[PDB]
Amino acid sequence: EDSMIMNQSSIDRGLFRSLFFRSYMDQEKRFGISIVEEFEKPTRATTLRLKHGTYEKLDEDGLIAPGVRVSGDDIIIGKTTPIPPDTEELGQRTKYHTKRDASTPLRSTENGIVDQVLLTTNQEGLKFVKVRMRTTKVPQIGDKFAS
Amino acid sequence: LSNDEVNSIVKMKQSLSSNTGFNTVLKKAQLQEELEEARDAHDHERVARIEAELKSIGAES
Amino acid sequence: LHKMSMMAHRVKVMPYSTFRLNLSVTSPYNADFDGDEMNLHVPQSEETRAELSQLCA
Amino acid sequence: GVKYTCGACAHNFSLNKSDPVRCKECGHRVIYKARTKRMIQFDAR
Amino acid sequence: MIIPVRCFSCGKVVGDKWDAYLRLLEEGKQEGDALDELKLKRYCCRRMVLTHVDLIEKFLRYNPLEK
Amino acid sequence: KYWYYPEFDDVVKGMYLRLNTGSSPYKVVEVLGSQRIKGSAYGLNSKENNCDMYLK
Amino acid sequence: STTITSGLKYSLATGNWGEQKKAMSSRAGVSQVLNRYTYSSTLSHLRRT
Amino acid sequence: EPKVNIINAQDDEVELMLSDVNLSLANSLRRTMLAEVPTLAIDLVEIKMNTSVLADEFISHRLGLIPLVSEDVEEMKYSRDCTCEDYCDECSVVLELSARHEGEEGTTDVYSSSLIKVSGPGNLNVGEPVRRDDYDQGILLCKLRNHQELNIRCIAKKGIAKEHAKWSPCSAIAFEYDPHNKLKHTDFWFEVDAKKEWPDSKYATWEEPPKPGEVFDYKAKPNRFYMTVETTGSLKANQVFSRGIKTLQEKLANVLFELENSR
Amino acid sequence: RDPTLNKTVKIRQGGYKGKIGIVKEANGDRFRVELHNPNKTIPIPCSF
Amino acid sequence: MNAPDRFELFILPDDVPKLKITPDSRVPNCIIIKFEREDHTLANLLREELALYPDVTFVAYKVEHPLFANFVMRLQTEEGTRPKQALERACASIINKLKTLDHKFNEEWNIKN
RNA sequence: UGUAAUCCCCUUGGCGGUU
Ligand SMILES: [Mg+2]
Ligand SMILES: [Zn+2]
Ligand SMILES: [Zn+2]
Ligand SMILES: [Zn+2]
Repeated sequence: EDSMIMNQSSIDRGLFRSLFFRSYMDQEKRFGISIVEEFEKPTRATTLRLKHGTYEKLDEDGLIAPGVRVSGDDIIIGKTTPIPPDTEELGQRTKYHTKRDASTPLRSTENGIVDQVLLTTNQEGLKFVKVRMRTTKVPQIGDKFAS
Repeated sequence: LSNDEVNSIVKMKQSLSSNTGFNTVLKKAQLQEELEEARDAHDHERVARIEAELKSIGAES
Repeated sequence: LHKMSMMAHRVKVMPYSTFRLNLSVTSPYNADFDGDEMNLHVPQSEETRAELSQLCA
Repeated sequence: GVKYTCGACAHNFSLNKSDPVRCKECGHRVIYKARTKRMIQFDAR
Repeated sequence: MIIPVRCFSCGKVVGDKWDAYLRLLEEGKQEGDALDELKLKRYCCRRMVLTHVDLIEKFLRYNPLEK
Repeated sequence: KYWYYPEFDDVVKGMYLRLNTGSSPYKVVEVLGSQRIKGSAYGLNSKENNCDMYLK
Repeated sequence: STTITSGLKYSLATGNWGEQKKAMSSRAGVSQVLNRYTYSSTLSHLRRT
Repeated sequence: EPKVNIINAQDDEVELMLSDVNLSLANSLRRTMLAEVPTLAIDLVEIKMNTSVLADEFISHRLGLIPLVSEDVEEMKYSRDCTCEDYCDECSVVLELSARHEGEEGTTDVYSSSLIKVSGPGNLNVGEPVRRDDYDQGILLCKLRNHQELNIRCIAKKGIAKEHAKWSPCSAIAFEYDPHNKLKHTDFWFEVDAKKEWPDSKYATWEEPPKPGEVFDYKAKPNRFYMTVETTGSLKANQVFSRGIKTLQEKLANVLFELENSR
Repeated sequence: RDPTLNKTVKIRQGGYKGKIGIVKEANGDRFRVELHNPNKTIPIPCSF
Repeated sequence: MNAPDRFELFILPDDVPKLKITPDSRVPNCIIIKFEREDHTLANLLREELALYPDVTFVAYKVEHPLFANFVMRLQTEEGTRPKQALERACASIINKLKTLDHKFNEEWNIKN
């Protein structure tokens, strides 16, 4: 019924093995005269409503570095947007939420190695990043082939 | 070395060298654009100079 | 298209990422293995499990 | 604090999250991050 | 992209015969004679060297990203 | 490695080094000073090693 | 200068061949994202009617 | 009762004829040589720098497929059976590769000869990548241009071809019996005449063709088997054959011990 | 508060000897470590 | 994603016995043997060795599924002989055959070296 | 004793896959 049998040893030797790249884009938006988004590693204290993933793979500038293995739901771009502060200045020792998280997580079903990170400026002069992820896909039961 | 010294040594190397690979492509492209502009203006005198300059700059390997 | 396109099977957990069928049931489903996909629905009650095992098997 | 590489001249430098995104010698607008210092291991399979 | 180390079907090492194959073809030998001279009998091995396309010579023409 | 240093001018002053006469018997010369010469860029070690420092 | 620039860019970006405020009743799908899955697919896409 | 007769012998391939054995024994021997003789192959790659145009895992896969000399692999232990924390010298071999291109013109080829053995078991002849001669450069691993460098450290472990095809010592084992089809084990497709449409086997001269008046013999069994063992160079042909026999013996002895200890 | 969470770790015993990973779950006595070599995550005892 | 580890083909878990024997009561003097982490290599060898013994009246094996590394063997001997003794005799006989084969190959290789 | 986090558009459009 249109199936086929493949040699496992040929697959081990590199038959029909391929390479997969996926790129992610993000940029800093401008909402007003001094309301800008920032690429940064958000902290559990100064930001609220964080993603359930892990932020420990981000660098100081909020961007992951190439060569780092990533898994699903990991944060590859760290971005925060400002929020008007609440009355928490009552008795909070500077530990009050002023920013909201807008980070970009890796897709839940995908994982791989960070291949190349690009940082530049858009037409408007704001920061603009692109992250490319690389993985290898080996043939297995269910993959589609054709003559 | 300090940051200022590094910048100065960069300016020394850049003012010394007549060439940087990528930027030679940009100059030749700009010269070609200027040449087509001169051609569209029927300026038979400027175009000769631009052609000579392009011939001198070119001949890559 | 017809009521034989939904039938209740018994689960067998296996490695790799594809549903596996005995080839005799590929006729009522009008299915072959060139890329077709099929849907699986899990009953969530004793009553529904009994209905599936006694009616749609 | 973190290294960067220019996209045209391949010149290494660093930024302090406040400098304009630009190569310091040639003025290219596109720069790339440098590879991580962690250990990278593969299964050779 | 670059000559595979092992033949897919059987597993003979063909990755060390690319340079010799090119040298033989340079001297005017036919492809069949060149493959025979390298002691590639089974056609499963012969297709590996015969149908290989060398793309790394095109990737290397791009300026390296670091220095 | 060190010609482009600002202090290299005084560092090289008075030094004794082996020199290729060319006209080859190697001999020693005394550095009376250095003088940068624009437009006299020369290959120092490789093709990319364009230098304009000169030693008197 | 924004009129022509925005009109051309919008029509080429979205594929709706017309003015932006007359998106309905305009011929859609004229402009498509180039298929770069393989070389033959790109060549086929560039010669499609 | 079993007999062995060698036709051709080389360091890399032996062509021999088995006789007075069952077909099952010969096939089990072939299967054991193909996928159950332990060898040594690179199993972990630590990439300290890779600025070449090839992906890191591309080069890792290529490295894993390079055959390494596995003569004394019996003395070596399996990685999972070594009580040492991390890897010691008695369960792993460490090779290191460092390649670089100097100058602003030309292309440098990275060969398997550049793999240098750093550490391994004492006085055991294992780990060195296989070379055809003293002047054979080996398997082409990568190519480099100016300012591209490859600096890796690889660890080789002992395993069998069941786990991954890179540990297989043999390439292809030709196997053949009954060239003249006296046993009628196959039925020959044909258009006009089956005798002149089918090429003769390469061992057809080693057996007398059946007589025209001969009747079918229903009491006969396959008795002589012709098989050629080709290796990748990690192990010699005789070593492959002997170690396949020894592996089969060990498997049967393990079964026997399990039976005797079951009671 | 599980100080070994999000820390690079190496496996010294079992079928994954000498593989670099990162600890993801640290409930207790059974650590979930993602492997850098393949794309998978495996449980492992703390002693390993 | 769901692909099992390759070492599970031959590495035996601690709680899984290598060799489980259960009697088959439908016919007299018959046992069912379940081999774990084995395949056609051992099974076919054992089956074709046992098929030649005059006191073994039924021997067969099957691999239930190619994706699981195990096989099950059915053995059934005469009244005098216990089946497990026949299995042990088969193992020892094949071991002796392999030993003499190795000796003869070594002799021939030394002669033709 | 310093104790770790839970949340996601919408509308159109195109291109595909299985029949
Ligand atoms: Mg179909
Ligand atoms: Zn630059
Ligand atoms: Zn082959
Ligand atoms: Zn050890």
